Amino acid sequence: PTSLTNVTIFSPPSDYIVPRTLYPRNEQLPNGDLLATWENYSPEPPAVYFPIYRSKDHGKTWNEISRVHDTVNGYGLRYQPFLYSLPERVGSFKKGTLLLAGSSIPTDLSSTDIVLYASQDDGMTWDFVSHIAAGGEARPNNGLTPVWEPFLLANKGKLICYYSDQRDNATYGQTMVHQVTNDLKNWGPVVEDVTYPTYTDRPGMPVVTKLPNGQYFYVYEYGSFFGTETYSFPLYYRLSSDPENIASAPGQRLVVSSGTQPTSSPYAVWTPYGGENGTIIVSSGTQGTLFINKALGEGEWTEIPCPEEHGYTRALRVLSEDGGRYLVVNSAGVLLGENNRVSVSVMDLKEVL
Ligand SMILES: OC[C@@H]1O[C@@H](OC[C@@H]2O[C@@H](O)[C@H](O)[C@H]2O)[C@H](O)[C@H]1O
Repeated sequence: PTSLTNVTIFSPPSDYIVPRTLYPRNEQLPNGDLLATWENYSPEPPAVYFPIYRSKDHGKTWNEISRVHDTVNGYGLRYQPFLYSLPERVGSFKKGTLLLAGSSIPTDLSSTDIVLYASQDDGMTWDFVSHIAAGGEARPNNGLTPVWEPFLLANKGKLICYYSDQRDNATYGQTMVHQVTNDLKNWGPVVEDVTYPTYTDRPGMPVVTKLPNGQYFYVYEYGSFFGTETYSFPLYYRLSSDPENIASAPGQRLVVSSGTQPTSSPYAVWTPYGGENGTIIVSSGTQGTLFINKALGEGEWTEIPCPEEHGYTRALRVLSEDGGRYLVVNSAGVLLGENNRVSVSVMDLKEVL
């Protein structure tokens, strides 16, 4: 791999509906290949789908290889995809099964349904596996009951899906929860992970990375007034050595040594590079810079430059090559953006950390 800046993965046609693209996610397969997807706002009919683009040259070039269509509901695979190569067998699904979770939503935004698709051929073909969780109207307004934003993580022969939940609307504006499965087909009950006692609080957008000492770093945006007249979405994290037990961990506000106060739509990864504990690397949806921590989340975070533009839920990935040396930074644009595109940069962590 090499450093790359602002490589275009996909530039949408003008006749796509603003924002055209949004919500980048990616995966690196064990052979090193990179896959990228996003919310793809094509005119309907036919129903929207999640495109799957591949790079076999470490991000220099990209080609579409498949599309994940809404074969289960016919509504459209519309919001909040997530790619995940199983690192171990789960039930009848071998290590290396490639999963996509994402939300099936009709054009009228009347419902949400986080569904799970699987590919056994590295993303060439897909089959529906199960519904994870379904809810109400796909708008982020209090009183509504949607589900949103799946994040997948396997541990001990199980798959965990973390997501944002508005269904407990009598008590919370939004929470974050998870469900667990040992077979990809049958899901256990909803477990509340992050709840707050002020109704107008809206924690959201969970992303997890495992640290080398066995702790899990669970990052989220914490929407709140914090007792003022102004709402904000500062980044918070929780630390737990049990990835199914988040509720018992107190939230910790991410503090940056420069004074930047990062907000919205976090992403977190970990590399062995940078020191004896490696480095946690965090993005927000508002800042173009990155935030790093060489002490497992202790102390304050260091803001560093980044050549990739800022974007909503900008996605990070530490590539495996050279023991975690290169970082993918992948944007699909901004909310309601008039000129969104899907792009990627690669940074050399040997130099930038
Ligand atoms: O991904 C498309 C995007 O989702 C909807 O917002 C959901 C909202 O986003 C986070 O801030 C919260 O966790 C969740 O409630 C938008 O309407 C749509 O553009």
